[PDB]
Amino acid sequence: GLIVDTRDVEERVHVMRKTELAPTVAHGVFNPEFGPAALSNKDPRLNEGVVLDEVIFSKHKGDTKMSAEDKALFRRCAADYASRLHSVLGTANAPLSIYEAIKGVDGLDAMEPDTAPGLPWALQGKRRGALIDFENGTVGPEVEAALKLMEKREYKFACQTFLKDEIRPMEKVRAGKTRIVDVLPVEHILYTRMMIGRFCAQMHSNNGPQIGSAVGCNPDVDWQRFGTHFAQYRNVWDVDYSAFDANHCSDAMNIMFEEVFRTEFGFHPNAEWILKTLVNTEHAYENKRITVEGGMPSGCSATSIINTILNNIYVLYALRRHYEGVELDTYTMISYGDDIVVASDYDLDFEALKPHFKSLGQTITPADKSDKGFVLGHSITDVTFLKRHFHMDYGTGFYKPVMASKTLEAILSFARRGTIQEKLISVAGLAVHSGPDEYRRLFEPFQGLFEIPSYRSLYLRWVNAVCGDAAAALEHHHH
Repeated sequence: GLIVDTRDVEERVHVMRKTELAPTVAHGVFNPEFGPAALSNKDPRLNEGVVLDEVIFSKHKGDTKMSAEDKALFRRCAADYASRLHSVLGTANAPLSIYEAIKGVDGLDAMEPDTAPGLPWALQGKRRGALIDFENGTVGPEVEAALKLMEKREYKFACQTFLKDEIRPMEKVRAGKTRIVDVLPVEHILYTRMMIGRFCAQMHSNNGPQIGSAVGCNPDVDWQRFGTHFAQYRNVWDVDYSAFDANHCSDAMNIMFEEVFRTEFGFHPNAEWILKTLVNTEHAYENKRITVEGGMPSGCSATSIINTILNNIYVLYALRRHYEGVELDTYTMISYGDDIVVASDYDLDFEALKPHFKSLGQTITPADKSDKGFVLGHSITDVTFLKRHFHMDYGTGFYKPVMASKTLEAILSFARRGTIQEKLISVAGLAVHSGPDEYRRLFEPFQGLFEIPSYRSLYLRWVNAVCGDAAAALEHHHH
């Protein structure tokens, strides 16, 4: 995005905090090159010259204004992707009720009852529960008033810059590269969910290469589906972006919103409007208010869905800008936010696509980080997606999502106080795919102190999750 204005104000929105993360028993064993992100300028791990607010906004290095010809191309690509999308999903995209937006629906999780409420509620000392009844799914007079402003397109707001309390590579930590969550007002998240929540639910339920989206997928179940699909193609590429969310130009955002969320596809006219409020945003950090044009606010309502949609359009756009006769069946892909896997039987020159992605303000590089750059001949078993490899399970012959052991070691080395038992059960689900020996090694430091699921139990759970018929078939014959 482009920072167009920075000003100081009287009201201080508090940003600096103390980490809730602490080292676990595993930290001493694995000694990972990872640690909690700096949540304060006084953090002694920070490098000399690091000003935390300046580093977090350093990703905003302009809003790429596309040429008239390129915007016309982009719109055709957005409309072509939207056509595919709504053909698969249907047009049942009318607003959710207030109750449904709060409580959720099939394919859409309920709103968080006690997360940050955003501004100006944070300054007034009001929590989310003071504004919204999450049990009964009703809203108070303050939220009611705000919803009316959104109905009339008169609503204005500021984003609250929240430092993301998480583990990062130490090189990133010391450089002050703490990631942020742009906390929008709870009523804005509510209205966004009202306007596009039904669409988001359908996106989740129909995830796959046909719509090019892995949002709402279950890697345990879906790696078999994704792996078998991409295995059919001659070439497979996995692509890395740099600051994907920040570098979405206003042209691309506006055109996408205009073509995907049309009233003719069942949306209320304010679906486009509420999404367009994300383009030019004011961000509050302490006494500073920073106005940014372009870029997607990070960690907001439908951020993954929006980023995924743009990713699909970008690929179609880039290929059509370089080659003639490119259509949606020229290639296949699946995306989750900035993460992407692309495949084709054509020997597509992804190195040649670099300048075409640059015309969108995006910088693409191979995930392998090899010399020269992108190359042909790679397969599904070479790529990473959602930090997971596509490996073949010897026992079943199904694909399974395998995470790198260093990633798992880093995850296990830290935890929020009072959440370790819950985290270990969750991480055990990730680690089972590494095999019995690696599974045992990873959880050895926790044995005795916590309940660790048996490898056997999680393996059997997974076999049924991937293929119930296979699980049933294994019981046909007497041992």
